[PDB]
Amino acid sequence: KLHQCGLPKLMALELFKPFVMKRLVDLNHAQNIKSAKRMVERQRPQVWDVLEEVIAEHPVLLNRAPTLHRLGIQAFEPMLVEGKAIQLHPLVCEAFNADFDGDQMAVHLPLSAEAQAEARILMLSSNNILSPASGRPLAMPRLDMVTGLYYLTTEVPGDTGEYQPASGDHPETGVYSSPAEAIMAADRGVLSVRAKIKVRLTQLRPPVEIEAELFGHSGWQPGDAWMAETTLGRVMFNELLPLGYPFVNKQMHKKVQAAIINDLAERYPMIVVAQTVDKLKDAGFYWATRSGVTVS
Amino acid sequence: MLISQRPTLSEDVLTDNRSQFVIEPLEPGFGYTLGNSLRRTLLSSIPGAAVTSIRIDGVLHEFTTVPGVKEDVTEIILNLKSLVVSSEEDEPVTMYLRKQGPGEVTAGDIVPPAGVTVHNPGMHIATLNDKGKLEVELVVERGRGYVPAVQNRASGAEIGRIPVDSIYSPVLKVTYKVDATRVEQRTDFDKLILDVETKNSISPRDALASAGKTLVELFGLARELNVEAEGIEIG
Amino acid sequence: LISQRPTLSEDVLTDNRSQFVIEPLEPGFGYTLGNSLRRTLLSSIPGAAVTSIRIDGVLHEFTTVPGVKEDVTEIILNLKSLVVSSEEDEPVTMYLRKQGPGEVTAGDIVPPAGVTVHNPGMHIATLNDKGKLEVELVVERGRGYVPAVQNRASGAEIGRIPVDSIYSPVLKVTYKVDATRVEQRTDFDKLILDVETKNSISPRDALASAGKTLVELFGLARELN
Amino acid sequence: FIEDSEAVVAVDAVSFTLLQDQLQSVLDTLSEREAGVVRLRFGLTDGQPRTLDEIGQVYGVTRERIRQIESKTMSKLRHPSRSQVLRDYL
Amino acid sequence: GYDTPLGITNPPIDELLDRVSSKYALVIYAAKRARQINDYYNQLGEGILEYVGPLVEPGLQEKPLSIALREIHADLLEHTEG
Amino acid sequence: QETTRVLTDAAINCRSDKLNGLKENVIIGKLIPAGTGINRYRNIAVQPTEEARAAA
Amino acid sequence: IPRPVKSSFREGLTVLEYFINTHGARKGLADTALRTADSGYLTRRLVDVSQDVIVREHDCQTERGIVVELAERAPDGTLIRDPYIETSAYARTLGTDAVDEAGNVIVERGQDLGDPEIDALLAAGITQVKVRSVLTCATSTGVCATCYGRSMATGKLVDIGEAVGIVAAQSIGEPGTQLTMITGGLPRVQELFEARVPRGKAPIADVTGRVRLEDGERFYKITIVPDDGGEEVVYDKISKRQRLRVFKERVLSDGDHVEVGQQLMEGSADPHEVLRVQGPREVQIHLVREVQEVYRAQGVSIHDKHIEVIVRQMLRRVTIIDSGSTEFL
Amino acid sequence: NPLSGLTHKRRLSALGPGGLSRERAGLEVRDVHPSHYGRMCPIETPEGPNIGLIGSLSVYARVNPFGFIETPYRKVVDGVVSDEIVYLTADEEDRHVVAQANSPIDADGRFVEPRVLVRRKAGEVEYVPSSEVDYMDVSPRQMVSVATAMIPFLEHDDANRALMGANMQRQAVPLVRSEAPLVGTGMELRAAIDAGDVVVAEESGVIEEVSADYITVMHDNGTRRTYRMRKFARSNHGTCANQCPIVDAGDRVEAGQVIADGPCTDDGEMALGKNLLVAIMPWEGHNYEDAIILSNRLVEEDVLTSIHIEEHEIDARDTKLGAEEITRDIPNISDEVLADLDERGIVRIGAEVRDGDILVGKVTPKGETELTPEERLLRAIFGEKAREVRDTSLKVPHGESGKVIGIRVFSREDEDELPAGVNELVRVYVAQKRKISDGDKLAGRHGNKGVIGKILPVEDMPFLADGTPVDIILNTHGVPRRMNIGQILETHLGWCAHSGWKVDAAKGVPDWAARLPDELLEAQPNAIVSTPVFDGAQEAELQGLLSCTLPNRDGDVLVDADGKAMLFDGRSGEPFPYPVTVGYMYIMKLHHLVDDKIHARSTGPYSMITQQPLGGKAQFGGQRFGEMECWAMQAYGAAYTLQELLTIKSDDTVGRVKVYEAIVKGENIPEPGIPESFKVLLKELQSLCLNVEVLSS
Amino acid sequence: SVPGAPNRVSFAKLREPLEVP
RNA sequence: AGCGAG
Ligand SMILES: [Mg+2]
Ligand SMILES: [Zn+2]
Repeated sequence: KLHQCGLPKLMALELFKPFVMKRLVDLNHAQNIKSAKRMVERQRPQVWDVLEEVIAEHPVLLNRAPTLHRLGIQAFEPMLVEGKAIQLHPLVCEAFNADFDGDQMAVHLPLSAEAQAEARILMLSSNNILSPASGRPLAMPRLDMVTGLYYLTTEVPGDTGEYQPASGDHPETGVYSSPAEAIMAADRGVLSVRAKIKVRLTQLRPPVEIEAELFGHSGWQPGDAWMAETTLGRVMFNELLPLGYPFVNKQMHKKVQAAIINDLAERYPMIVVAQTVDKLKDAGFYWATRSGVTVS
Repeated sequence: MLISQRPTLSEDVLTDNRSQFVIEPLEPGFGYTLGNSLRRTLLSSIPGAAVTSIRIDGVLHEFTTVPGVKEDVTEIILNLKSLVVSSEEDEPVTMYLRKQGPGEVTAGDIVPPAGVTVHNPGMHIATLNDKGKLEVELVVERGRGYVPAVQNRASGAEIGRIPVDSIYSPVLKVTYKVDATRVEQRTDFDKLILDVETKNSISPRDALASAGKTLVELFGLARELNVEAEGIEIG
Repeated sequence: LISQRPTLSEDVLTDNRSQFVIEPLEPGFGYTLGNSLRRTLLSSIPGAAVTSIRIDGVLHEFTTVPGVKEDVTEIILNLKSLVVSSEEDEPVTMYLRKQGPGEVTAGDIVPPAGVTVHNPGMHIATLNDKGKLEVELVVERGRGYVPAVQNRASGAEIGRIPVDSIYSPVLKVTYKVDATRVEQRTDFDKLILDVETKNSISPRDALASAGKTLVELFGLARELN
Repeated sequence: FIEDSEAVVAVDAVSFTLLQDQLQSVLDTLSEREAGVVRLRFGLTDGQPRTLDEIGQVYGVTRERIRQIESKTMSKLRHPSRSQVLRDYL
Repeated sequence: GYDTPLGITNPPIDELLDRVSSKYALVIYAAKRARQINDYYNQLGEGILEYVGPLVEPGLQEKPLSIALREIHADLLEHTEG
Repeated sequence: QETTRVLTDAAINCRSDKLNGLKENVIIGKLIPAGTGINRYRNIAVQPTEEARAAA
Repeated sequence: IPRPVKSSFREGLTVLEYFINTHGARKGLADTALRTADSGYLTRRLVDVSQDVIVREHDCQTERGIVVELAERAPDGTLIRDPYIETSAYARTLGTDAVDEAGNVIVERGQDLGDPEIDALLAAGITQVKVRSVLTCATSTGVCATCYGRSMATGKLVDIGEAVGIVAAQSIGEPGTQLTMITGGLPRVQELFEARVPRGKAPIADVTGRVRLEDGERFYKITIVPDDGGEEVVYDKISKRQRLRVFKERVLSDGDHVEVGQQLMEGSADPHEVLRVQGPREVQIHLVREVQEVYRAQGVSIHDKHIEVIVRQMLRRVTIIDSGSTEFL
Repeated sequence: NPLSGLTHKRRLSALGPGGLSRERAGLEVRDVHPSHYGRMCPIETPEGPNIGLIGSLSVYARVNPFGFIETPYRKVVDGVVSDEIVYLTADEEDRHVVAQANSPIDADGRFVEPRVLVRRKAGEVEYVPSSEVDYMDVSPRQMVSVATAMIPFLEHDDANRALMGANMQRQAVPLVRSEAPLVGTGMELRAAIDAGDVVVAEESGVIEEVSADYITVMHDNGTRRTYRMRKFARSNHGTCANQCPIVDAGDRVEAGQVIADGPCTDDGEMALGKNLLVAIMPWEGHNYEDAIILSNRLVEEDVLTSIHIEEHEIDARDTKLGAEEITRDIPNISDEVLADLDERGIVRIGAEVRDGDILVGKVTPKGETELTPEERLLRAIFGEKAREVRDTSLKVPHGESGKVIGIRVFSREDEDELPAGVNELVRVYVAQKRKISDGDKLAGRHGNKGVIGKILPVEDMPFLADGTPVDIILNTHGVPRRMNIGQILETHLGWCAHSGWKVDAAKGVPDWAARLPDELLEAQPNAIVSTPVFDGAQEAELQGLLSCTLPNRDGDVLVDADGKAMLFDGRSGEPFPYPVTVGYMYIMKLHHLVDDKIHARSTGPYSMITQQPLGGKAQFGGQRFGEMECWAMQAYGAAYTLQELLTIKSDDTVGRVKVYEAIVKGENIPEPGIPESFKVLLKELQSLCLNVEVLSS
Repeated sequence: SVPGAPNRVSFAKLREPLEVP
């Protein structure tokens, strides 16, 4: 998650060993401080759970030289990982300008109460989304995730499961009663995720024009139902955004995603921004895997 | 070889029919193996019932609007298609929804024959207008899964009879998420989380139990091949 | 309703490769079931493999025996391709003695009761007039891949040469579902699981063991009720 | 590239602090006179060690009594009871 | 309209900022309260000192800073700026 | 920059540094007068609210 | 090279085409190293100059402010939004109340001037607005929260301890190493902040008059006879290589009425002359405009307030002409 | 590896004694000059702050007796190309209108077309005077070096990616096995032979007796010669230098024939990496931004694994108090950590040692000192003696492990040359078999580098319809913009080479195969092939060979003519909706392993004049917190963390032990003091006769 | 060229006059 | 000195 970073077991144990010695003396796994230091130096099997108990909600600053700007130092809540590598969140990559072709980075450990408070409040990676330079989001999805979301939300005319209003012989045979039915059809080889359809939506707020037409004044969307003439992929995407956000119904170019995240940060609290951004990342990776973009 | 960790299945309840089951700690990689199995099974194995066709009087050639109701054909279809119904019968059973007089036609205004129960007795199907009369004939079968609407091959069969997509499956939407617990002390075991949403026909937990049963059947065939063979046993 | 329960049938092609046809499934169940079976087979089928070897005239795997054309590490690699089936969980020890010129194969190894070498023709080393190869191998039962246990951890001398153990006796598993998909919507799925094991166990037994494990697990999802 | 090999290593420092603390506690366990004799024998109280004669003079007792009580003190403190609370420091 | 904030991002920082004038004020507020709570835990078994707390049921293994912040969230403290 | 020129001129002029910027405070290892180090946030007085003390 | 490389990378370059290609690639890889060095040095200088610019108060209540144009009136009559408005008017605080056709206030002083505000202003039909900027900040030590405006990162009004100088320096100096270096890239920004006399010292008029232009050999004379009628000044051996500027459509024509600042020759005008001619405000505008033009030419967006912080730090001293009687050389 | 050594030779550095220095070297010397063609590689060059100052001599280049670099050219006379190869220096080339290698010849020695491409004196490549061109290039690839000549499909790679591939071939570690690439070049064999790390028979003869340690060969005339292999030797960079024979006990071998392959050699031809089944799709965000996800097969079958040998040296010297002894009598340390140590001290061969274990038991004298009252009391209680000799034993440095190959002991008493004032010097060799793990750096030959983000189990690995799992998954987002499409070409060709092909020449040869060399119309499965640098497999020929890809085992072509295969999802089980570019890419394991990169510190050595602990993983080094990082912290407004860092974490020598005590005892971290470096500065300023005083107020 | 070498077949359409030095 | 990331 945007406020987390994997931290190798050996590196964390070495960084925190003043704390782990205390903790495994208090738990009575060691008799005194020197015995505890001996256990730490030999990495006894019992000093790993104590490590997991010490490392808890104790932020660590991550830095990548050069620090061309402020967001090149960011505090993460460290999680223990198996081997020798710091697992960085993909979204903070553009903030660090860090690609994974050997880009080492350094981890510092705030100690005092003020240092921990500053790392947790001022520098937390989920608190720093917008660039201080221009205010454009810096944690928004990029590369694989943008491709996944663009593939998911793009519409292709003439697709399987599309909507046809032909009459005289049969009904429109393209309309779905709920997104659950739409996804069930998607599981079958019937409805593509990129096919224009009309679906009955009852949990996603409609855009301003249709809301002002059908509701007008106080359209309370959590219960009300409306007809959305869109693709299923756009419905799935709009389910990632918060409840209050109206339906977008646009192919999600990089610019459109950036504008969405700008507007979300301006209107919604930054925790909502962080969670929405994380969900966008997950969906983007999944549908980038499903997009079938490849070179030959 | 006697798995050293026992999987445990618990559940959190979010709404009347909606839950989050969690199975943990699964061996290092059994999250997905059975997460996708349980998703595709819960959604298509649990025997359910659903309306498979409707007949709206006055809708025989043009399927655009009905006289005597506000909603058009599509909205009646969609409202009916979301009607939770349990049929303990064997073969298709028809149903009649007749209402004449200004007012709102709800599911409770239908007359269920013996063998079928409508567990959504308060949903809105339509609103009559201009002293109109709505006389709809439904056809309820029982199946499993989202069988898409079957086209009426016979031309003379019933030009009125509108084939409707059948959501037989009692579960509506399931999504699994395999997180990883205990990278080090366990070597990165995985826990799976099934978010289950089911219509009022059956509670989510019973859907999951029937799933478990039907999956036991298949892998029990596999086992039947050689009853006595080493297998990682939970004990 | 489908109104018919599924059935399985084996088609023995080779003594190792076989097609299991399971039909009729439910629309969409084919790929899911086949992949579940494949993931159980490829990862969680118990078996036996050599866990540690000890050559008499060697101290570690970074040396050479006099008279052999192969290093000790090359001997380890040649032994990695050895397929053996054991019948008792406890560690077993077999021996391989050869002297003088000749092609030291697996068939030279003398297996005790229960354990058997199913590729005697496999090459382990080649000797010359001045060579003598006496190596004792340890076989145990397990599942999946387990990294070579370190020497110090388990009480051991300075002669043991731990080898990585790959216990799973399955080579290649694929699956092809043949959906019917008729417009009258009486569709079903038929899964054809190709399974190819490495001569240690017939494909039938591997599929049965996978069935055992998966039944045990799904029994938990059933016991909630 | 050259390490100051005479800097407070910050681990032996805390080790020495805890050693002094636990030594003071275990000394407080035994009888008061015993504590006094061992203390003033090794100069723990103020860093000045003295022999039997001085402690005999200050307490107004012959040298031999101090020697005897010192022997008893060593024998007591060597007991496994008050040794596992002081090992891992040597 | 968030979902269960998990870990270091709990309680949400925005709804803490509602309790103060700026992020820096929150930083010092939480840090000083955390120092007070640690002093309490240390200098309490010995002769009873004055600094009080915690005011919220702490977790079984939960750091003093998190306790301080959970106190701030509940409007359980007061502060005056220089 | 230009340490020698700067120090020569400062020495000739008897220049006293009031230690008010960020670089000087960093150099002498004391809190920078910015962010959380300013005099209004640093000496915030923190104490339990009266109702909380009564409850506890 | 006019050869050119007439083949694709899928088709595969010939031997000579590959050799010709390698020149530019090696040149770029050396340029990137030297450029990262230069940009790091510039960032260091920018950080060091503006260490002492941090928010201290909440408000000056100063009336002084800066005018931002927003949309431009169309010749046929219409307001087209200014292209570079996101980095100029957004996230600023109004210093004076907005007036539409001498009517009521659409938005009064002390507003964040966000997207809805700009939308309302463009709807009303008003282009120039007075906002509060660090340049015209009355507080002596550092700046204040309101004049600085909204914090771009936090998205709200800046705090009372933010080190806006460091943020401005880093924001200006990070996009360097992506500025592909008259001087037009990182060297241009370097000589703009250093206030160095540019290589293309294109003189600008001193007093409104008629430009008596000549055509000379190895030089020109952009003479100007004023409308003050005072003492017409002439210009020196203005080199023939420097081409004439395009004054408003018509290029500078002999005997043409120019204003007080209209650049006569092509290229840049040294900031010092424009300062001496037009006071501090116009040199401020010139510096911000030139730096933002350099940063836009590559496609990088930096808010104007950071360049304004640096420019503010540059204009804080005065030359003494007369001591008076108080220890001032 | 052999290539790294070979290219360290043939290296022309423009800096050194009497040469340009990096700082004083301008920007015009680093560029490529038209005169470099054939005399110096324009591609192979360091990518750091040395680009252009260091280059590699081209393959055919030669050095004039006067020091200038000559290059061969075919003298073409009266429009008639010849064989006479004249070696021209740059000056002579400028005076001649030199043609290009791939100029079609009519087979009569004469150009079959007017308008033959040419170069002229000014280095300008332009239009051409037909006929009467005085010289012609000897062959393609004349301009590339040995390292760059081993990148197949070089012409399809941008100069940046080709440069990186050339510089990265020299970083590949020697694997245990080594496999010759399916797709290579003609430079593989010659590079391996001339590198000198591969044994070649000096004279013809019949192999008399071959074993894993030497080969005795009987020459044609009586005499016999024994080549002795170099088994598990350590190279300068810690890699393995194993040599094993590749000849039987009866084979007749001619002079100059390879008879024992080296570290990175397979059957005599260079082999730097392994051929891996690769998919070019994006996969779940684990191969994100040049990250690589590998199957677990590569760790199970042990195909990307390298033996690393590390040497530790310790010498007992002569000190004032006496001499240091090497024995198993280390003071105060128990009989457990003195277990493996031999009767004479140094650890035994084959004894597994983990970080912190003792290798050489050494004991240096201490001289009388002052035991504290507490320690004297404790010694009396626990009945011990000071021993008067300290320990300075050699121990496995932190983070290392492995067996112990061999011990080399030099001693004065046995009259072995040693420095003055040292009695013994013992070196212990510790070998570890490193397995590929996340954080390790991998790369192909086309600059497609990347660290390993994840190692998936084989079961959740995309597998072809046949059931074969893919070994590696690269990202499609890195190909189009880095302009190294060559890798994709290689991939396709690799797959073809792996499968084998048969061009259906039923009615003549297909028009796209008319110019194919004979005998390439049919290739058996797993057939090694070569595509020389700038003459190779044209795209049309590759399309054709991809169409005919004779089936794997049954009648089933897993790769359509487009080169993309329909893959099954390992986890979900459904097929991916669209085909995926699958093939065989030859990828190398670069020597940037995470085991050497990981480092951590909580407390350790502190520098001499100042505190601010020593830097470097070699020591117990703290990570530099520079001025840019401190500015970033100031911008954040976090004053307390910055003060903490720059005072108690780094320099303040009193608040340091205090913070350690506070952390270990659960107390609050204390107030920080004055950093020691500031007082050092004050003393430096005062010693410059500058009266600096810190006025209280 | 080299007496005993793997038979690596080439896609080379141009004969080389000079052997690599 | 060679070398890695930007
Ligand atoms: Mg990089
Ligand atoms: Zn102000």
